[PDB]
Amino acid sequence: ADGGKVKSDVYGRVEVDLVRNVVRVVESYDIDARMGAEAIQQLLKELDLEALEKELLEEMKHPSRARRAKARKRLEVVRAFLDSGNRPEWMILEAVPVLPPDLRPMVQVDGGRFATSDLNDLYRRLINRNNRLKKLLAQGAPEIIIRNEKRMLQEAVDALLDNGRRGAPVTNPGSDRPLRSLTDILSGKQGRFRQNLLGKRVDYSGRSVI
Amino acid sequence: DVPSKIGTLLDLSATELEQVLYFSKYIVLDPKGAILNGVPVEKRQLLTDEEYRELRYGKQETYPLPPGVDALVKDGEEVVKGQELAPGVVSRLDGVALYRFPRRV
Amino acid sequence: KGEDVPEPSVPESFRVLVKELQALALDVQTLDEKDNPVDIFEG
Amino acid sequence: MRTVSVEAIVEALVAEGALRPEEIADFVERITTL
Amino acid sequence: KISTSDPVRQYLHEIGQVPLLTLEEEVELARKVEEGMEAIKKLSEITGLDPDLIREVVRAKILGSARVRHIPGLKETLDPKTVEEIDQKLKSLPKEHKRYLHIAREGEAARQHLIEANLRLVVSIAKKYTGRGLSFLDLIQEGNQGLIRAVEKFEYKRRFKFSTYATWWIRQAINRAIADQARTIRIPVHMVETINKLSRTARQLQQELGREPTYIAQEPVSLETPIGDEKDSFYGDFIPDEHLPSPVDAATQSLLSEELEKALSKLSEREAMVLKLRKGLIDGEEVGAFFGVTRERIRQIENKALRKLKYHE
Amino acid sequence: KKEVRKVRIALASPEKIRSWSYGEVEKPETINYRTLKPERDGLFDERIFGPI
Repeated sequence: ADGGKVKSDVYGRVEVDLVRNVVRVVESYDIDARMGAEAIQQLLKELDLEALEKELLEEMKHPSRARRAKARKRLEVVRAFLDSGNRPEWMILEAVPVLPPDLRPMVQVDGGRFATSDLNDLYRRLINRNNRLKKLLAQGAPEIIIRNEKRMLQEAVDALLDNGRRGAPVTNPGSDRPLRSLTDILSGKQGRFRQNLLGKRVDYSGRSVI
Repeated sequence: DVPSKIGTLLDLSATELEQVLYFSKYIVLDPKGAILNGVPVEKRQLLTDEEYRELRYGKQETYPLPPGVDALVKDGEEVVKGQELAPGVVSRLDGVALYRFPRRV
Repeated sequence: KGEDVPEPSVPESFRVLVKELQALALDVQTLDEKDNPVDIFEG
Repeated sequence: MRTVSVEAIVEALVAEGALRPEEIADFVERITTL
Repeated sequence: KISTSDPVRQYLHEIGQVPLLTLEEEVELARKVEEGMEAIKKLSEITGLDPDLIREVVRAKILGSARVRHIPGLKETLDPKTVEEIDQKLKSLPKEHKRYLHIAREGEAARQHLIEANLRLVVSIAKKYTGRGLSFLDLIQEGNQGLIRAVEKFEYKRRFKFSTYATWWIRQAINRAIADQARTIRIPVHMVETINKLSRTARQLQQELGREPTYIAQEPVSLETPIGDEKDSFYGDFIPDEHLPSPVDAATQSLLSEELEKALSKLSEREAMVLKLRKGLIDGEEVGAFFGVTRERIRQIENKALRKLKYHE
Repeated sequence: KKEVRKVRIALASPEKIRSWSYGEVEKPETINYRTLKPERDGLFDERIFGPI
């Protein structure tokens, strides 16, 4: 204030008062407080797996029993990453791969009727959410709005990756039946792993009575 | 999944601290957050929007005045914990009173 | 033709299970006898 | 894009031995519209 | 937990901390916003910089710190290193010129306090679009895109308040997107309330007449659905194909389009284009085909045009 | 030409995820009813994925 005469002691944020010609300082500082997956991407980057192993080695043996159980179980995953695994920063996505089109197609059925792989509406939903997030940052970012949209974005990533883990997303108010996710196609009744073992139809074949 | 992969790697009981923060707007501190609360910097720890709003906005507060009463607006400089501001206007938040919108001058 | 039928090539189930896993962010590589990269998509 | 015709797919479903032309018929009938 | 009530107690909690006083608190914020409006413009003259550049450096310093780099005309710039160069070139402008800054800060920050308080409006606007083709959170966020897009434009000078000025823009971004992202195909802006209008005569004839009478719209069925005795089949499993190459498409339209413009230009452009673009550009009609002639001469010249176009004597 | 004796599953860096891909899905546009043909930069693009 005044160019050097006054200097605010306490930590806080600045208010400039134009009438009574004063400056207020309300309790705060840069509090680097984050929410959502953006926070956890950092917490994985900032991680010393070597140290966490050397650390976990000590909580393992030295604290008495009935406590080291969770330390062992926690040591397995750290020791798994340190081996021929990878860095955990990867465990959160900022790039979503799109499956090729012909594996989950769109077709034109009785002249004017279509059939749709549920993945395609799950992929559209995420293109929706991601694009609205972009435009909401350019057009001003009132936080609780940007946070709703990011929540919607995680919810639609969890959607096309794996439904039924958080309550399932439906197509319309008529076929209230979970959309088939990237997880459904790699397990279950037919899936990808099982169906090859389970047996397919066969061209050069026949029946008759014997 | 059945063993938390991130929740066992990162340090948070593996179950709720996650569910709480990824999906909602709840928060963990990262890095130095100097400011006060019932303790100093909580390097790794979580909090609500309630106590996060008391660390970003501060401790504002609103106290209504029926159209005609005014006790100590001239005390537009200072206030204590639980102070009288009008017949039926107490103020437990401890701070500095401040004129919002005048009527009579 | 009058030829013999050749097996693959690569099999359909194998290429699909790669890219279909690849739809989730899983890096699935194929390796040689010594650990070495093998492109299974025929150039 | 890509084309298809339901009449031939339905006959194939009927041949495949899944259910009787009754259930497949109810299916194509719900397929038609609501 | 379940995210139905969480956005509600997230809205209704700062809307409960700031339920705007309909005149004092509402008009105070809109002024500061316009206070910051012109103060940025006057700062654009003193410094020689883009106005929306300046508004955006203000936004970054108000929210503490963010990475939201986007500007019309400019897409990016060194954010955390240069915004403070901008803030210190502002520390050099004297007492006359820094008050524009002080007002520009208070104005854009009030812009957020304005919005954050008026979101319970959006809650009850999108509540009359429940079963329309978008989830209730897509609707509010399209509604929150409108109430933000209404803050660029509001003029407090004219005395009508913001509670009724923003209902229009909110209900304009909602009806923007329902016409877009509801079905798989990007549906016409038209067909929305053409499909919506038959659905409200169908329920005013089926109330009584009991009949289903005489005289480009349907809803997709998913690819995987257990057919039969609710068994393991998926419905894509019984679809064989019609053909792979899909010929007479590209080689046809290539002839088709070029041999059109040939005859299309060899007669009068006032003749051939009346139908080139009526039957071919947007819609259809011939009650208003006419750019200004009788409904009888357009039919006259239309038909007579094609005839000399069909065969030339 | 070379044999496939081993398969390994790892976690894919987003820098990888960008490598396997050919271009980005831009718009939530599948195909329009007027022309049964891929829309502007949609889920069924031909530049991105290949010719139907």
